[PDB]
Amino acid sequence: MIPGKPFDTPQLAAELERWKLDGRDVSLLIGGPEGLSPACKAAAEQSWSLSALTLPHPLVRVLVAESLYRAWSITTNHPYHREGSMKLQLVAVGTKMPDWVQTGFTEYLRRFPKDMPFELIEIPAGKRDIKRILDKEGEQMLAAAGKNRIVTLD
Amino acid sequence: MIPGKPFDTPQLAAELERWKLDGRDVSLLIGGPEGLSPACKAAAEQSWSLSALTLPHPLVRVLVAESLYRAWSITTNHPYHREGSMKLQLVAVGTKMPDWVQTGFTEYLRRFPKDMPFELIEIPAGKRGKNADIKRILDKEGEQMLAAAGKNRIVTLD
Repeated sequence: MIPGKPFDTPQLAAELERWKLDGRDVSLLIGGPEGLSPACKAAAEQSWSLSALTLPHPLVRVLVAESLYRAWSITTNHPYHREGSMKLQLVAVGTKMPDWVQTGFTEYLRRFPKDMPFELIEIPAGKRDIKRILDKEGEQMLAAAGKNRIVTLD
Repeated sequence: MIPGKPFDTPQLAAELERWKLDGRDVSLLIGGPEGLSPACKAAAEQSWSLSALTLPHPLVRVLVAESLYRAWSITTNHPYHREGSMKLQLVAVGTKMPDWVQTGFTEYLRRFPKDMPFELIEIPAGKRGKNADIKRILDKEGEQMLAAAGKNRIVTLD
């Protein structure tokens, strides 16, 4: 049971107004993956929680393209399968990505090995009729996938 | 119950290898925040879950810095409470940025307005290997964060 709710931007702004009114300098401390030392927690005037922070949805396709690149890059070829070689297609609604990643993602993709049979395809995101939006996004996703094996990530 | 476990990289590699041995092309579909159309779900051979993809730790300070910026921008236009103003420090263990986001986080920081009394202080992260007394690494990091904080009011986030 937590004595507080996740901050709004206006609620956070109101918290900042209280700090400005007070006027004393403020330090907000964030540790590594394992959190903070005892000494940090003991010295705090206020202990806040990052447990409601989530992955922004535009980064889902970024994390997934990285996962796929990392996994492909340790697969071993099959010098016995004259297959129609398998091609992998990431089809994602292209919700707008933060500034700090939007262009790094593009250069990150362009550094994928040429030998990697991967393409990323980004569907225009509908302008938010939720149901007709999803039908139209799905129409294009299915056009791209064609006769492929379809895996959804929901 | 979910009939699968979050992939790590060797497990996803084995999955990709199974697709290679099968040979048919594969499409992986990711909707927007509202998800996927019924036609898409009806057509899926498998339906996978993104519910375990978490915020990478290095982006925590990025999202906190962004929140503070967006919150600060809507505080009182510029009528400040005094000519001895509150300064805010974001003191954060600087774990290494993912490759796709690499430089970007520093240009975003540069684009902050000069009149926003916000400053990011990155504390060097301990080497987190197999050995690694994670208690010691935490004590040292914590020591450096406390030194940066000085006599400020200290707000922790964990």
